[PDB]
Amino acid sequence: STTANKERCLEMVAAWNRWDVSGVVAHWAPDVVHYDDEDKPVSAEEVVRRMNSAVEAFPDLRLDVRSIVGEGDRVMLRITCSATHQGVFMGIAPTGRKVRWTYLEELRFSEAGKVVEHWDVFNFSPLFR
Amino acid sequence: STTANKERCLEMVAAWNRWDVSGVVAHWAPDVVHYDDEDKPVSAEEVVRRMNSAVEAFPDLRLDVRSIVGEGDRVMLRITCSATHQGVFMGIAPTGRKVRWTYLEELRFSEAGKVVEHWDVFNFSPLF
Ligand SMILES: COC(=O)[C@@H]1c2cc3c(c(O)c2[C@@H](O[C@@H]2O[C@@H](C)[C@H](O)[C@@](C)(O)[C@H]2OC)C[C@]1(C)O)C(=O)c1c(O)ccc(O)c1C3=O
Repeated sequence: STTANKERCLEMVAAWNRWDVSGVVAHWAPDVVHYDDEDKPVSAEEVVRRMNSAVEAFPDLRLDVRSIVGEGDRVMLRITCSATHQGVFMGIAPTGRKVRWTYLEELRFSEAGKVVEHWDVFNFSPLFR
Repeated sequence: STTANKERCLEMVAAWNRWDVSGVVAHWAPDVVHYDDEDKPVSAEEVVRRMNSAVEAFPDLRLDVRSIVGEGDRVMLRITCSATHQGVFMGIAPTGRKVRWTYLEELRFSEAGKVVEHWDVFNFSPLF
């Protein structure tokens, strides 16, 4: 089941790598809660919007899972994303340049294998250095 | 093995929470490698310098472990740090304000229970 949860996460990475946000969302429970950097909930709709913007802005993006660990109902992954910055993202004008950042994704799964809680830690300084 | 590794991580957290860098370093293997944000190794000496700078900078810091997961020889923690900016930091002079940041800490352990590889992801955005 931790094994099953890890596979689901890899499925979500694969969905990202073919630029299919809908493929990521499909793993969400209907009552999923996403948390921002201050630990405030963010609506699933705003989450989908940020994700859609990333795929538009970083249309060649590639995610490499550097590490993944599962225990109980939890999975954590450290991921590196590489892309070229082609579109506007979170107000930042494209530079046309290669960018690369590393982050954590933490996912909590229900007994049925759907994502019920979701956290991230991003170091986005390559975008605003 | 995962249980013992997680317990070691929490001892390292408790060392930080009493502002004792030595207590953290005590868990390292003799040939530990620490990777920076660009995955470049950082020398022991420089890592310890950064750790000391942080305690000088934020001498009232508190680490709150939000989540900890172990499997095999690795452990990941999602940690929230709260402090007051009382010392110079990464060149920024003190402001005296309450600050807060979140980070991932990932540690890989030897069979003997020492840290052999270590990564972080810091979100310093709130702090900046
Ligand atoms: C490829 O993009 C990213 O690098 C970001 C990112 C990545 C993921 C997920 C993300 O939401 C995001 C994104 O993160 C959101 O948008 C950023 C602007 C916010 O600062 C954010 C980090 O708080 C987050 O908003 C909820 C952005 C980016 C660049 O697309 C994600 O939700 C996710 C998931 O729900 C389940 C499995 C996953 O592997 C992910 C993600 O990898």
